[PDB]
Amino acid sequence: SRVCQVTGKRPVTGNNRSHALNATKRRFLPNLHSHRFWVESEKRFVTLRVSAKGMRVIDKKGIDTVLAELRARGEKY
Amino acid sequence: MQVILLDKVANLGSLGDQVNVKAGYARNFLVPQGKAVPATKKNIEFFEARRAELEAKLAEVLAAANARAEKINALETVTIASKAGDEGKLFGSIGTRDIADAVTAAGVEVAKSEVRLPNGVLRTTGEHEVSFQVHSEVFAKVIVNVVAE
RNA sequence: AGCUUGACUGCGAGCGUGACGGCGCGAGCAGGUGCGAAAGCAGGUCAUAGUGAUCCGGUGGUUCUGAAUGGAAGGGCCAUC
RNA sequence: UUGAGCCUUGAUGGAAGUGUGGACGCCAGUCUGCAUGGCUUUAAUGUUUGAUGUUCUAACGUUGACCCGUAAUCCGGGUUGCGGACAGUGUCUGGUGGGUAGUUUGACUGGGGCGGUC
RNA sequence: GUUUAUUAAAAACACAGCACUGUGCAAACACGAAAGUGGACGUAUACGGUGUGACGCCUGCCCGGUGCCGGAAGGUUAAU
RNA sequence: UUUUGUAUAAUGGGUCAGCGACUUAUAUUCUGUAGCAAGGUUAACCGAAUAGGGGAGCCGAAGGGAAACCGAGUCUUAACUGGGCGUUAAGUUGCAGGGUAUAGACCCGAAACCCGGUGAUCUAGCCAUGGGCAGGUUGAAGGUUGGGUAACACUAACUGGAGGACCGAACCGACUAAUGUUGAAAAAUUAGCGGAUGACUUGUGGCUGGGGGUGAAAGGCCAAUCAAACCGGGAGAUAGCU
RNA sequence: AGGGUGACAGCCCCGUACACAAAAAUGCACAUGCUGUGAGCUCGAUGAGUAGGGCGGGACACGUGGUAUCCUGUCUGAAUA
RNA sequence: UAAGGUGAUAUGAACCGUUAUAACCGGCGAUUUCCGAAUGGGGAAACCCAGUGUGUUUCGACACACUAUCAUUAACUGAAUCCAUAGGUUAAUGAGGCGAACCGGGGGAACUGAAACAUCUAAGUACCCCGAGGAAAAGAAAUCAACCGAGAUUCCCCCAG
Ligand SMILES: [Mg+2]
Ligand SMILES: [Mg+2]
Ligand SMILES: [Mg+2]
Ligand SMILES: [Mg+2]
Ligand SMILES: [Mg+2]
Ligand SMILES: [Mg+2]
Ligand SMILES: [Mg+2]
Ligand SMILES: [Mg+2]
Ligand SMILES: [Mg+2]
Ligand SMILES: [Mg+2]
Ligand SMILES: [Mg+2]
Ligand SMILES: [Mg+2]
Ligand SMILES: [Mg+2]
Ligand SMILES: [Mg+2]
Ligand SMILES: [Mg+2]
Ligand SMILES: [Mg+2]
Ligand SMILES: [Mg+2]
Ligand SMILES: [Mg+2]
Ligand SMILES: [Mg+2]
Ligand SMILES: [Mg+2]
Ligand SMILES: [Mg+2]
Ligand SMILES: [Mg+2]
Ligand SMILES: [Mg+2]
Ligand SMILES: [Mg+2]
Ligand SMILES: [Mg+2]
Repeated sequence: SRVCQVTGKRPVTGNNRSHALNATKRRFLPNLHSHRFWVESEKRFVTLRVSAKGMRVIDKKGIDTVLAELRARGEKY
Repeated sequence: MQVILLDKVANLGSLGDQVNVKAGYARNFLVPQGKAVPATKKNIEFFEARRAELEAKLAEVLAAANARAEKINALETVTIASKAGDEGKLFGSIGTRDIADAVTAAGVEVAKSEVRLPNGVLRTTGEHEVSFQVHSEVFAKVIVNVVAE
């Protein structure tokens, strides 16, 4: 499931629109990446499948907090 | 990604300075490997409460015994001396424990030769006021009375 | 050949000719103009082909409009592409 | 290494003699430094800012080897080796693209087409 | 040898042989939004594509057009 | 019925009985009709429920101008001798009808497009595992021994047992004719015919699914149909045609 | 009201209007108990990878228009009564 | 509740009843083979085969119960790596499937209309998919209005084709 573990970001649907303005169904889908993060709080590499942005979020909120969610949401990690 | 520093660190480092580095270097090396930390604002005081409770706190906590020479601003009782010689002139020197002899009962008792004047120590009158090692900054003032016997 | 810009602007009794969109002829009125001593003539060319609706859009003019109010954008109106 | 800015120490805006590289030097100068002797036209650094190149490793790749979960040709964790900010993927973008898709491809006409016409 | 099972069995398809062209292996190619998998437990004396079509004697000229291959000057040229 | 025209040798109907096509909803206009009339009328809702309440609102009594605006006038233009559109005729709300609009809009009828399912019990190709090929010929390589060479070469007997090899039943196919063609049979029977140790043939089970498969390639085959299967749905597709 | 009864029934039968009924299990109301549960005052605090923005699409009756408002795949990114 | 009864085609038989345990109706219980989510493993549904506990003056054997997966919790265990995570057994709870419509969300056609057709339409329809309730969803203003004011959401009639 192309789904960002931290932001929820899943793929969406849209049209293409040519010059002719012709609709063709299509997908935008997240820039995911699954990165190995260090925790220190757990002496371990928890390795989430994140979207950049998802990344930028960790970079702000902090991993202990992002992993705080998920834990609190049900998710594995 | 600004982040504040822990250890030194090449082209930015400074044990706590305010850097602004590329995000990767940080979340890929600097942090998670102990060396820096997100400048989480919570922190810019957490690591600025030091730049004040220290560089302006413990740099003032030093000043509590000014010059160390406080009420000793009127010299000290001359118990004995520091010696003499050359039938009129001077001859003898200060053993690695012989500048106390006179001021030998004032402050706290010690016995070491933290020499300050790397000269042949001038041999004349007697009483002199240089400085001696009282600390890495301040000084002190007393005199030296000889002994006639 | 001389002088010229009537190849004018607003209108228009009344007719033609079209299923219609439209096209055409028109004396006369007002303003203002050219030629003529004057009567007068001139709203292109002897007439009849020489063309392309609507939309969208451009450009000038014009406060007519203009979403709280004042402006402005955009819209209208006239001119033109 | 390199294009350009700023900060600077040397150029345009403790004497005289016995001595040296670079030079628009008004065409023939004098210099700019080299030894001594009782705000704007110029060179190097500290740098700030981009370009280019080496290498590094720490993202990331491993369809090499090993350890464990595990009597397992999956997976995951770990170790090690090779590689490496490349490759790849997301968004955006120019090109190619009958492979696929939706369609168009007029009327008159002594049948239709052709010709011709509108 | 194959073929239109039910109007065509052939001169059509296939064929061994030949050539051209792709592919250095996580191959190209192919099924598949992926994961996985065929190629292949193969590795250029192999594997795909295309055409020709045992064998004998042979296989000339043409690169303008179309297609394909290569080109680190310039002209033109997208997001930004 | 269709036609310029049909006894027409042009359509349709064997015959009877039953069924079988211009409807309904909401708007909207006109006529008829009824009420009230410079007015008419209420919607939802309330409700003492076909009453009554509710006048929100709708239409009409005023037009002109793109409009600001002016107003029985107004616009045109500086202004019109004028010109255009207006002032001079009552409306409105039910009820029935005639039209129109939106809906399947008078009834039946395509070939098709799209979605989601069911099918490799026929058939193509492949995978696994099993079975089958009477009888009769030809006689490769190799081997042995002789003769042969200086030695090889060569050569004769014999031995041997190859082959998408030959003839021919089983088995697999399907070239010709006749019969049949409301058949014995929705593709056969009969007499002849090709293959028949191979790229053979066959049983059981498996895999491939529809713009897909599979195809020694015919657009062949995919359950008596395939230039895109079958079932169900969109669906009363659309039908300026009959 | 309606139905049945050998043809059409107020008065034959079942019904009907009306008036009554549950040992049990349940529904809903309340009045209580149990477990909770928090109430009121004062003093605070007041929702950032967010709003906004570039790109691409999609929603708004509005088909990028002169196009505000909303959602977000991608890249970014404030103020703090 | 009762003087009649043992459902039907469908009689007949052998019976049960008549003042309260005939029958009939209703509340609460018991029983409820096998298959089916089907759940001990398997499987061509209604069949094959188990493991562990039990259990028999005939304790061979054969009857009875328990053993699916997943999630939260807990106890006990426990790698690479020594702590620790991972893993492992066990236990208690829960889920699972079915079924009308309405409802919220994920995805999303085409014929057709435009008298061809591509923007546009059909239509966010059909259809697939997930989730839930008696309803759902929405909801108490960073909403409107317009210099006066209003004061959440939902639904109806108007505004207005
Ligand atoms: Mg095509
Ligand atoms: Mg024609
Ligand atoms: Mg043959
Ligand atoms: Mg045939
Ligand atoms: Mg034949
Ligand atoms: Mg080949
Ligand atoms: Mg050929
Ligand atoms: Mg005829
Ligand atoms: Mg006749
Ligand atoms: Mg007839
Ligand atoms: Mg088979
Ligand atoms: Mg043979
Ligand atoms: Mg035969
Ligand atoms: Mg034969
Ligand atoms: Mg053909
Ligand atoms: Mg068939
Ligand atoms: Mg069908
Ligand atoms: Mg339809
Ligand atoms: Mg039909
Ligand atoms: Mg707030
Ligand atoms: Mg079972
Ligand atoms: Mg089972
Ligand atoms: Mg179409
Ligand atoms: Mg159409
Ligand atoms: Mg609710």
